[PDB]
Amino acid sequence: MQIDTLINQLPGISTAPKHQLEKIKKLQNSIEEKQLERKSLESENEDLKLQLAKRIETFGRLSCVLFQ
Amino acid sequence: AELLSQQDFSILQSRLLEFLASQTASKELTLLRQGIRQLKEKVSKMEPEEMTVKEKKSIIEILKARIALKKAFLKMALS
Repeated sequence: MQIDTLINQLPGISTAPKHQLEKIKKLQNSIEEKQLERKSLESENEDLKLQLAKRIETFGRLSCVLFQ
Repeated sequence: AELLSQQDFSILQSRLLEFLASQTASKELTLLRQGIRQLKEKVSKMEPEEMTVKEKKSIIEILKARIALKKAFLKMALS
């Protein structure tokens, strides 16, 4: 009985992989372009981070010296 | 009724005067003796609690220099 009910649980699927394969290709292209966007915005990010880091460093040494 | 302020000093001196003017036994003197008793117990409860009053002034001033520099630097970054 368990095997029977599991056979009913079984959803019918096309043995042909064309639909799946096409889905696959869409996802790969999609993650590719999203990865490019991430890369551009990530280089700009790290540049920004360097800038703010310099301003930080000025602050820290200046503050320490002046108050102490 | 305990605090070691100037006012209770002036209380003492007024008690002394009133005794002098009152002058075998004395009801004004016994009031005076209660008063000096109170001040004695107030000084016995007293604790030395001493750091230099001159140093106290100096640290008030250099601390105030600290604070002024703090606000200067803070308002400097906010600008």
